[PDB]
Amino acid sequence: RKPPKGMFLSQEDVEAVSANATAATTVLRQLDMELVSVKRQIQNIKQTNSALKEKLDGGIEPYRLPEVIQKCNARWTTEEQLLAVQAIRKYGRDFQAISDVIGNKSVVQVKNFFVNYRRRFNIDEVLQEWEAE
Amino acid sequence: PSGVEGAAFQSRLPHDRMTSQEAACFPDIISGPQQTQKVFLFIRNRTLQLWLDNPKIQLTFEATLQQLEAPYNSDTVLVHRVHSYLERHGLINFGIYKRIKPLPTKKTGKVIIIGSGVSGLAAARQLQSFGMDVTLLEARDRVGGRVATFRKGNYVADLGAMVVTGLGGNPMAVVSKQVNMELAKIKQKCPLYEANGQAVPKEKDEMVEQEFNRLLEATSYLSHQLDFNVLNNKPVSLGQALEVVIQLQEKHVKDEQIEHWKKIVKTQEELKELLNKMVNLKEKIKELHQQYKEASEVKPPRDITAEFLVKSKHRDLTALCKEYDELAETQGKLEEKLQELEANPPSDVYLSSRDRQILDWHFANLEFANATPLSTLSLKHWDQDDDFEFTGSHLTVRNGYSCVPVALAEGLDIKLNTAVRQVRYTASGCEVIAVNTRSTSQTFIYKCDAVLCTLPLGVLKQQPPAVQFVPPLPEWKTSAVQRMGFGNLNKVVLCFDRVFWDPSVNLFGHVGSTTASRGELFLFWNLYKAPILLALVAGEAAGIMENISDDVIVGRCLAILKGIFGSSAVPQPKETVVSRWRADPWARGSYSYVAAGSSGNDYDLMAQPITPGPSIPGAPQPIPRLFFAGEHTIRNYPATVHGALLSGLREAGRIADQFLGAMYTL
Amino acid sequence: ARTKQTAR
Ligand SMILES: Cc1cc2c(cc1C)N(C[C@H](O)[C@H](O)[C@H](O)COP(=O)(O)OP(=O)(O)OC[C@H]1O[C@@H](n3cnc4c(N)ncnc43)[C@H](O)[C@@H]1O)c1[nH]c(=O)[nH]c(=O)c1N2C=O
Repeated sequence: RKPPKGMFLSQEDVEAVSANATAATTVLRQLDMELVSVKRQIQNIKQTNSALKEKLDGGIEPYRLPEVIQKCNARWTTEEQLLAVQAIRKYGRDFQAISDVIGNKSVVQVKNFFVNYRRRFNIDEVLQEWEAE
Repeated sequence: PSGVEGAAFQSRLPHDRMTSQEAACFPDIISGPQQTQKVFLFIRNRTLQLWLDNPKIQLTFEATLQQLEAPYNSDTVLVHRVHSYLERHGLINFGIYKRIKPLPTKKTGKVIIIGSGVSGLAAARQLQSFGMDVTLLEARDRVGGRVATFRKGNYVADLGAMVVTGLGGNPMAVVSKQVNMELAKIKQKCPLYEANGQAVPKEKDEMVEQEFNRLLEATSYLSHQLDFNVLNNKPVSLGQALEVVIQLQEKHVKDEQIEHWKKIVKTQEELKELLNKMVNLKEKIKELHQQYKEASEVKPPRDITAEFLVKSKHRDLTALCKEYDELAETQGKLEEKLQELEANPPSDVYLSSRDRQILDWHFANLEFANATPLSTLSLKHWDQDDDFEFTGSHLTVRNGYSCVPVALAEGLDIKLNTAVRQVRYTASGCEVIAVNTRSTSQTFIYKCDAVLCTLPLGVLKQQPPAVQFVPPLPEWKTSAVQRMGFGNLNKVVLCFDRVFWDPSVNLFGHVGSTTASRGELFLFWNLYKAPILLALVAGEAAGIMENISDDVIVGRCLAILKGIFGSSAVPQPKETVVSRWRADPWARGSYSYVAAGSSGNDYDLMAQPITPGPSIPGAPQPIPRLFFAGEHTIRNYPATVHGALLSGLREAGRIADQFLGAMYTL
Repeated sequence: ARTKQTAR
């Protein structure tokens, strides 16, 4: 009611090996040449992927900068404010990056800062301009 | 089984059920109350048990009733009807056995039997047992037909059939008790040796057999579940179904490899695409870091746009640095998913040259079993009789299987060197014209009521006809004759004078250089007390080796032997005999098979007897005058010695019913 | 026909 385990005998295969005497040799040959094409194809990407692995030696270890270990403060120095307003113009609503630039303000009091100083610093005009890019 | 149920089984009979051929003799019982049937079955069954318990002496009606018990021994007519039914169809009182009631003074009827092959002698003894006049015409100068034993000095070896394929339900079991013949069990262990001369290792040996067994089953799947039985209007042979199975599996290996390698290119394209994002990330980092170093050069105290552009670049560069590490970590995972795939590739090939060379040997054996290349066996039917197998170990005869036919011939009328050459069967009787083989001029005429024909299917097949049938056999017969298969298989008997093989091993095989010679000397037997090795030539090798002189065949045999046993340990043989069954005029082949396009229902057509036309037009349709027995006429048991014997028993029953009358069907 | 030298 089912073939012995490991035997592969489906209707569709079997016509295709008996359409003519030659057919059985043919289908096997196509799989051989077809298998060879993948093997040729691999060793290109294996080579090309070996080229790119060399262009990436050293990694980026020379291009790294140390970590800013900076306790988050509460009050807003006038530079911290002015850093911010430029951050909004260059970043939009990406609060984390804006909270990185400033460094001692976390992401909530970024959000809070947009609230309280929205009129005072003419924010939305900045955002309008930031969207324009 | 034991008890009376064992007697039924040992007679190839269901104990709990009543056979087609009991129904025809006992229609009153078949349509009767289910209780009378059971009566009958026990009334029967019991009787066979008494016969089997002591088959060396006649089982008379009186004795049977005497040992039957109430309530069974009441309806004496039923016991008469049963004991007559059995005796007549040779389920009891057949074989040798001392006769309680010696034969009638006057015989009735006259039957000529063509061939004292085993079927021939079986009918003959039975017909003679039944008060008839029997004469056997044998073209050979010896009896036994395909049962041929070679005896020289103390050397003994069958060139013919040499195995008893199990005593469970074997009538030969009865004969063994009757004719004492030394039966030796055959230790099934068989080790193969390649042409190089070195034993195949057990791991490969077990690995190969299982594939062959699995492959066979596969064909069955094709035949019965996928209706693979026609192809370009022709019938599929087992050989065709084997190639297409092997082919589909080879294909599937290639299918697996393509899936595995495609998985590789799927990852390599992801990896190659991932690298591109990492170069183009690094160069973005390269560029920014410059801008940061440059922007950092403006020295504090700087105005806050310049201060933004220092801190601003630092977030961007770090931002791209955390990217590049996630990318070089996705790299990490995919760079090991790639050595996983290299670590676990699929199987190289379905089968290598060494494998197919051992799998040839398993096909050789199958060709030996069927005496024919597998390209001829019908896919659907080659194993139709593979259900009536006898149980038990297979066995050989240590004293020559020739003793059985010789025992049967005792007290029968046999004309040796008598080649029947024309059979004339008429409404009023038959005459058989036979000549003398020694001198062909001498001509003989034999007149008779019926003629029983145990001519091998090979002799029956021959063009031009070895034997003329006048009137000709009807098309329904002759066409059954062309459809069936008569195969070939030959043996070489190696007669040495030292014992140099593993004595504890009965049989061991040689593996062929090539598919085309897979049958060529592929297997040997140490069956005999004397130092005798015996070697088989089956499959396509069979018919070809008949064109080669003994000394060449013997030379090749020794070479295979030397390579396996050491070139010094293998003496010259003292006597050598090679068989040519296909060449043999009285056989024209070895035994039969179910050729592609035939069926077990040809074997039935072969048994149907021929009733000739009326002598004078308007005369009533007569008696059937010509009947047929022998290995190729019994459907459930062809190509064996027991099968031929049962057909003999069959016809003696059928003959007697037609000419002596059936007085057990009231 | 069928298969010899076995007890199946
Ligand atoms: C090499 C070999 C091995 C094995 C087996 C068989 C073989 C070959 N066979 C089959 C039987 O030999 C055969 O079916 C049976 O003998 C038929 O036995 P059968 O059905 O009687 O056929 P026959 O040839 O014995 O009877 C035909 C007779 O007819 C005679 N004859 C022919 N033409 C004639 C004419 N014109 N005039 C007069 N007489 C004529 C001929 O000489 C012969 O005596 C086995 N059987 C079994 O049980 N175990 C076995 O191991 C084996 N064996 C191996 O495996």
